[PDB]
Amino acid sequence: GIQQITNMCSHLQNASRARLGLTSLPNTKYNLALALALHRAGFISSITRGGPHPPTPEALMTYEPEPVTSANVATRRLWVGLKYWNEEPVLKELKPISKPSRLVTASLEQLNRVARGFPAGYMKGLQLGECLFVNTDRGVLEVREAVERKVGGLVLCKVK
Amino acid sequence: ISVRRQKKLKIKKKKYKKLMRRTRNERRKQDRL
Amino acid sequence: ATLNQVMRGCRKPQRARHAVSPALSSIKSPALKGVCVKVGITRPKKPNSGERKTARVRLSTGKVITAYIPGEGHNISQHSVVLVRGGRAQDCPGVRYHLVRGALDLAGVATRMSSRSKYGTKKPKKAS
Amino acid sequence: GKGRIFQAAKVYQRASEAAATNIVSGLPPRNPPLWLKAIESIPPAEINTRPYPIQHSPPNPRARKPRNLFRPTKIVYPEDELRRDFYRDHPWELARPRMIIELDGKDARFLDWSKGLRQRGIPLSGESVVQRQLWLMENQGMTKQEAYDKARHEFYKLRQLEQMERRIAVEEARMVGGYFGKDLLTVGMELENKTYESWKKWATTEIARQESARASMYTNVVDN
RNA sequence: AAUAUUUUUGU
RNA sequence: CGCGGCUCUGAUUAGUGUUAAGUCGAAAUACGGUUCGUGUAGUGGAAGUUGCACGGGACUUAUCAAUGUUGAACAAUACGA
RNA sequence: AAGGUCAUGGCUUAACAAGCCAAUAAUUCUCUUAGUCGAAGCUGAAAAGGCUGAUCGACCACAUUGGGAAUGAAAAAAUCCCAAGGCAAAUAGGUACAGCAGUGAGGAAUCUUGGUCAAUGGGCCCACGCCUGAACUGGUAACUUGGAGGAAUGAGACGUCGAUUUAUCGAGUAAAAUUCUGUAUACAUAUUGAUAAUGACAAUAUGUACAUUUGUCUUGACUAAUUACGUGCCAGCAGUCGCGGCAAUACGUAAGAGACUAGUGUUAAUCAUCAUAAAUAGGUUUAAAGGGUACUCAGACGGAAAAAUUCGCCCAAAUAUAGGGGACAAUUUUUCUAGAGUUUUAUGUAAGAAGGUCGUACUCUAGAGUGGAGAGAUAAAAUUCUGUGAUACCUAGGGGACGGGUAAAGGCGAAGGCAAUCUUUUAUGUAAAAACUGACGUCGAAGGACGAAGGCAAAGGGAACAAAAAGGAUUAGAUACCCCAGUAGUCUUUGCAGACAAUUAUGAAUGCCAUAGGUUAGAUUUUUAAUUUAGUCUAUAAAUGAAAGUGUAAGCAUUUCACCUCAAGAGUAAGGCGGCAACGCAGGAACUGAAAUCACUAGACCGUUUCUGACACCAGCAAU
RNA sequence: AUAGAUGAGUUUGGUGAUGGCUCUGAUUGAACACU
Ligand SMILES: [K+]
Ligand SMILES: [K+]
Ligand SMILES: [K+]
Ligand SMILES: [K+]
Ligand SMILES: [K+]
Ligand SMILES: [K+]
Ligand SMILES: [K+]
Ligand SMILES: [K+]
Ligand SMILES: [Mg+2]
Ligand SMILES: [Mg+2]
Ligand SMILES: [Mg+2]
Ligand SMILES: [Mg+2]
Ligand SMILES: [Mg+2]
Ligand SMILES: [Mg+2]
Ligand SMILES: [Mg+2]
Ligand SMILES: [Mg+2]
Ligand SMILES: [Mg+2]
Ligand SMILES: [Mg+2]
Ligand SMILES: [Mg+2]
Ligand SMILES: [Mg+2]
Ligand SMILES: [Mg+2]
Ligand SMILES: [Mg+2]
Ligand SMILES: [Mg+2]
Ligand SMILES: [Mg+2]
Ligand SMILES: [Mg+2]
Ligand SMILES: [Mg+2]
Ligand SMILES: [Mg+2]
Ligand SMILES: [Mg+2]
Ligand SMILES: [Mg+2]
Ligand SMILES: [Mg+2]
Ligand SMILES: [Mg+2]
Ligand SMILES: [Mg+2]
Ligand SMILES: [Mg+2]
Ligand SMILES: [Mg+2]
Ligand SMILES: [Mg+2]
Ligand SMILES: [Mg+2]
Ligand SMILES: [Mg+2]
Ligand SMILES: [Mg+2]
Ligand SMILES: [Mg+2]
Ligand SMILES: [Mg+2]
Ligand SMILES: [Mg+2]
Ligand SMILES: [Mg+2]
Ligand SMILES: [Mg+2]
Ligand SMILES: [Mg+2]
Ligand SMILES: [Mg+2]
Ligand SMILES: [Mg+2]
Ligand SMILES: [Mg+2]
Ligand SMILES: [Mg+2]
Ligand SMILES: [Mg+2]
Ligand SMILES: [Mg+2]
Ligand SMILES: [Mg+2]
Ligand SMILES: [Mg+2]
Ligand SMILES: [Mg+2]
Ligand SMILES: [Mg+2]
Ligand SMILES: [Mg+2]
Ligand SMILES: [Mg+2]
Ligand SMILES: [Mg+2]
Ligand SMILES: [Mg+2]
Ligand SMILES: [Mg+2]
Ligand SMILES: [Mg+2]
Ligand SMILES: [Mg+2]
Ligand SMILES: [Mg+2]
Ligand SMILES: [Mg+2]
Ligand SMILES: [Mg+2]
Ligand SMILES: [Mg+2]
Ligand SMILES: [Mg+2]
Ligand SMILES: [Mg+2]
Repeated sequence: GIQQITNMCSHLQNASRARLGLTSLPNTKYNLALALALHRAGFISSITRGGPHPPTPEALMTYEPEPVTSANVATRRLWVGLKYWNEEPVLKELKPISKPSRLVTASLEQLNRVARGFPAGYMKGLQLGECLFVNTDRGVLEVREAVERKVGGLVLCKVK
Repeated sequence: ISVRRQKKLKIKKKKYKKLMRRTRNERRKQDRL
Repeated sequence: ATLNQVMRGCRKPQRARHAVSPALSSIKSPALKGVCVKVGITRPKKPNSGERKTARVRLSTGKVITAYIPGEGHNISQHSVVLVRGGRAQDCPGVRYHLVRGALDLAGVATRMSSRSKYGTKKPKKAS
Repeated sequence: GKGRIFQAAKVYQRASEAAATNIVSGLPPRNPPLWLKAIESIPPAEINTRPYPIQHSPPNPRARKPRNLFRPTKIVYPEDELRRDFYRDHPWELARPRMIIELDGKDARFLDWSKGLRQRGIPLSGESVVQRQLWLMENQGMTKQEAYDKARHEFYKLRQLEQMERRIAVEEARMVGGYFGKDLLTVGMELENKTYESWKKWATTEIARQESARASMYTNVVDN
């Protein structure tokens, strides 16, 4: 549920704050959705699921994970490659919005306003470098992707 | 709460505890216990 | 506070603050008329020193307030109908009102040349 | 926060901006520092980024929530188990001094362990037995014990000749008029004398000192 | 090592 | 007409606020000169003080009788502050 | 089952059944207050913004107060009937200005006892026409808004005024004077408001004519703007901080200066300021504020991979018919094992309870013990003990409660709390592997249970300690601190009671973040010594914080409960609830304020530690 | 509706916080004083 995305937002911050090369996340359908959005946005390096130990860094991309059946699903995990440039992390902040206590849904007319630095609803305008991820019917897109696809949905988190 | 301020509450609760004793019999005559 | 605690009514108004002139603030009136009950003198508190001219007044509503007499020299006494306005003597406890000097019975300072509007003094009409 | 903000990695980015424009608006920027162009194309390396360290041993596969994923692991070789077995069976082999100070690092270039225990550059010690054992055990397909016996007996035949040379070399020199200095046995005894004498001085001094304590226990100041 | 008299006030 | 509620008032009586210039002590802040506070139960003109358990917002404020070493001779073309 | 209805519905009726709604207030009751609403008015950058509920529109109610019916298509009346009081009236049987104007009263405060039905609307009428205090128009008020309210020239009247440097600094292009305009307004003319006709009253256009007031606040800082004299904590000023005690930029005068202007200030009020009740969007270690505890009903929140249903969510509105998209969401179904649980006697362990005991010391009795004058107390003493033989040293019988070492930064329970010992008895928790159930989970208002010491009630016990009461000292006084003695009480059993610095000054829980040095109970191993699980404790990194500091959290996030909204009054009053009582729970307002409050920094002080100087002291001599 | 988000004085020996109060802005079916 949304509780998993919240834990993922905090952990990715703590990992970047600790300047760690690799980071692990529980293998779930929801976490893989946001992870692909961060990777497609350019914040993380790669995503590969594996066991409790990280894959061989030399062959990260070439890593051939084994099938995920009920005999090992309890041990799988998503291994994310963090990014650091110019003595500063690329995923500094991952402030969430939709928490378990309240789910915030935004409309297309509002995302069009938030995409240009103007508040709308329980959100605030996006400034230089910021980024907003929205969970919609077409997957976990970015506010600028959802605005292009003309759809609204559930706001997940804001990335700086 | 500091100790200096706690002594302000200490004097208030004592003077009250001391007052309810003095007027205990008077409050018993009027059925105000 | 959690959203649930707010749903049950945890947000209550802040405790009210006392007004400088309750008799006027309570009924939303700018001024009231009262009969002077006593014209005496009040002493300021620790820092200030002197004899502040005050007047115990019984407003039309019924409240008995203590008003301050501004200016130098007054002509009011027992049973004087005077107009009371808001204000307060910052150094005199209980003196939470002022008296208009161009009021019904209270006269304005005749030897006032500056701020005559504050003391109800007509212009001297020297040339006129 | 006892630390300080160190910006040593951005000395170029900072110096490059301060030298782009002039403080006195309306004039061209003065020449930059002489070092700004030298390291123009030599950026710093990435620091403070914990990677997955090299695993010198198969990590525990049964662990579901493993810790210390960013901790350097211990370097263990197959020889470590052989060194412990040999030197434990030959404890006094450690008394034989061995130099661990390398000359040029090119010592493993002339080591061919198919010839024998005696190699070029390294002394005949418990390591040569280990390296010879590991070779036979791997190449010749011998067991740990079999290879150990073979490599261990070659070590003895070479050490025996070493002790026989010292005895004969001295005896041979005196048969032609060759005299030597003080052997180690004599020098060792002379040193014990100088130390034993110092202990005797300490014993007699303390012994006499204890007599005063024994007499001071009782009181005889009255001189009855 | 186990010792212990009293000693208020300051527009 | 009865009951209940509500407002005003009441001999007598209680608490508290304010007011530089009075009197009596010196409880706290230093080891405040009896460690101070919490609870509870007594007691004293007043602050206070006493028993019982509890807290540190007081003792981490801590700083050697292990008294501190001939740890392999000497001489050489070795060695040379 | 039947009737009724367009149709549906105990809507209606008959016979059976005992159900339906709610459990956290459905239902009912008391008190206080109010006409409701709208971008209608005001206000904010903004929030499902805030406030008001005038003028405008919609809705509700009322027409002196209270109690009522009929007529009619429809009560939708200032009607009608009845009662009471006020005015009037008497055998009468009217009136109630919250209809317009107006009068009195109240109040800080709000208008003409006009004209006309010409226009718009309405009622009556075949028609003409009659009636209209609605309405349209004139009047009063700076209450508000909008506009006018005068522009250009102006240097030698070689004058005047105030300062002072007689020439400096100003009044000052200011004035006078000259050249133009004809603004508000006045008057005339014309058109128009109206047309079938009707004009109460006025607007608009054009022509001609006239150049008409200053007032007020401020002047220490916030806050734009200065001196002089007088006054002397007096008189006074003040929105806040403050000013005034004899050379006051703050008071009162005079002059100058700053600003608004037919207005200007003041008082009152509202919004914003204020993230200052924070849904957006807060916070609770030391500053207001974590509940004593966690089992738990309701209630919020909570895995994996699929499917049905809703069509929630989105396109996406206008409160959108009917559809589309399927990530997420709600109910539900099938599987899964990472959460939470069960089994395999763990080890270890002062959780708890029952029945019993052990021992060191203390105390009591006896042995007409030994011994024969002191003992104990305190800084010193006194009260006190002892010749009726004490203290001291023994013997033999009892009697109560206590828990030495081990012992540690140790451990155990939800907390409170638990430390001699044996038997009996009881729930969690931790390690290692396997197996099993398959989201069964976390938090949790309320209720209930538990809850230290002290206390109340009843019966036991009573050695020791010790509130009270009492005495002896100290002291200026001494209830006190000290001392001689000493009752409740402490202990046992059965109840009440529920307050604590019930503390980690830090609620519980989940996910997550880099190291090191100790330590506790286990596990594994090449059991030497290193890995490792769950705890606890020091010192750090990133970070965080007001800082102190924390750093298995006071960090990054999340869930949920409790609690906080300046000080003081006050955790107080009143009513109520619980209790035998003591007291507990709950819980205001008036009066008075501009501050309360936290951490840190540097000093000073200490009947504070360790030092360093000095006839400071000791000693000696001399002197007063 | 895309220009709309602002501070100041005041606690302390002093610094940094916390937390009020007051001023700055707009307004009234307003009243009063001097005009
Ligand atoms: K301390
Ligand atoms: K759907
Ligand atoms: K005897
Ligand atoms: K435990
Ligand atoms: K005693
Ligand atoms: K109980
Ligand atoms: K540890
Ligand atoms: K009270
Ligand atoms: Mg507090
Ligand atoms: Mg004041
Ligand atoms: Mg003036
Ligand atoms: Mg003035
Ligand atoms: Mg003093
Ligand atoms: Mg009375
Ligand atoms: Mg004391
Ligand atoms: Mg004292
Ligand atoms: Mg003390
Ligand atoms: Mg105490
Ligand atoms: Mg006593
Ligand atoms: Mg202290
Ligand atoms: Mg009303
Ligand atoms: Mg009404
Ligand atoms: Mg009227
Ligand atoms: Mg009337
Ligand atoms: Mg009147
Ligand atoms: Mg008409
Ligand atoms: Mg008509
Ligand atoms: Mg007609
Ligand atoms: Mg004209
Ligand atoms: Mg007509
Ligand atoms: Mg200024
Ligand atoms: Mg001040
Ligand atoms: Mg002045
Ligand atoms: Mg005007
Ligand atoms: Mg607590
Ligand atoms: Mg409680
Ligand atoms: Mg409490
Ligand atoms: Mg659909
Ligand atoms: Mg299953
Ligand atoms: Mg299985
Ligand atoms: Mg499990
Ligand atoms: Mg056991
Ligand atoms: Mg005898
Ligand atoms: Mg016993
Ligand atoms: Mg405890
Ligand atoms: Mg013990
Ligand atoms: Mg629970
Ligand atoms: Mg409860
Ligand atoms: Mg008890
Ligand atoms: Mg008891
Ligand atoms: Mg009893
Ligand atoms: Mg006494
Ligand atoms: Mg007990
Ligand atoms: Mg306790
Ligand atoms: Mg709790
Ligand atoms: Mg412990
Ligand atoms: Mg620490
Ligand atoms: Mg924080
Ligand atoms: Mg309070
Ligand atoms: Mg309470
Ligand atoms: Mg009460
Ligand atoms: Mg200091
Ligand atoms: Mg001297
Ligand atoms: Mg002397
Ligand atoms: Mg003499
Ligand atoms: Mg201070
Ligand atoms: Mg603050």
